[PDB]
Amino acid sequence: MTEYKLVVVGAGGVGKSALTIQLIQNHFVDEYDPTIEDSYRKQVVIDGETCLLDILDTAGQEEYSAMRDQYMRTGEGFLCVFAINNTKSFEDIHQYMEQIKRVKDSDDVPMVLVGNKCDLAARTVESRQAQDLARSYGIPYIETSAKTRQGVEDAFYTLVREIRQH
Ligand SMILES: Nc1nc2c(ncn2[C@@H]2O[C@H](COP(=O)(O)OP(=O)(O)NP(=O)(O)O)[C@@H](O)[C@H]2O)c(=O)[nH]1
Ligand SMILES: [Ca+2]
Ligand SMILES: [Ca+2]
Ligand SMILES: [Mg+2]
Ligand SMILES: [Mg+2]
Repeated sequence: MTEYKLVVVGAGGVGKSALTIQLIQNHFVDEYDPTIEDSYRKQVVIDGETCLLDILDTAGQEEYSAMRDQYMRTGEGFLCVFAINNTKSFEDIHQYMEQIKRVKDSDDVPMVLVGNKCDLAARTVESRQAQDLARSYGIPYIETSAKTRQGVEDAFYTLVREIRQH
C-alpha cells in the first residue's frame, strides 16, 4: 500500500505526542511524558483509499539538532506544531520550517502549520499571525485541540492530501 512518511515537529510541550495519540489511539490523557523518538504505523482509509500512515513523533529538545536533520531528510510531509498559548513555540516553529527547507533543498515540501491547544483560554498567538506565516510558505494553517479532538483528523488528513496532490 501507499505509505505517507509524516513527521510531527515543534518545540517541547506543544502537544506533538498528544495530537498523534489522539489520531492513532483515540484518546487524550493529560500527563507529562517527553518524547525521545516514537514511531506510529497505522493503516487508514483516506478518501476511499487504503494507505499506511508512518508517523514519526519527534523530540522538542533543541539539543537533538543532528538527529533532526536526519528525520527531516527522510520525511515526506511535516506537521509543524506550535501551541496557541506559547508565543515562543510560534517563533521556534519558523526555525523548524526553515531547517526543513535547508535539509531537503526545497520550498515545496508538504507541510501543515498547526496551532494546538485551541481549547485553552490564555491564547497569545493570534490566528491571523499564524495564517500569514503559512501563507508565506504556501501551506495550510489548521488549529487543533488534542484534548477535545477538534481539528485533529483535519490536520493530519490535510497533510496527507498535501502530499498526495503534490
Ligand atoms: N489543554 C491542552 N493540553 C494539551 C494539548 N496537547 C497537549 N497538551 C498537554 O500539554 C503537555 C505537553 O503535551 P505533549 O503531547 O507531551 O507535548 P510534546 O510536544 O509531545 N512534548 P515533547 O517535545 O517533549 O515530546 C501535556 O501535559 C499534554 O497533556 C491540547 O490540545 N490541549
Ligand atoms: Ca541544503
Ligand atoms: Ca495546498
Ligand atoms: Mg512528545
Ligand atoms: Mg519551489
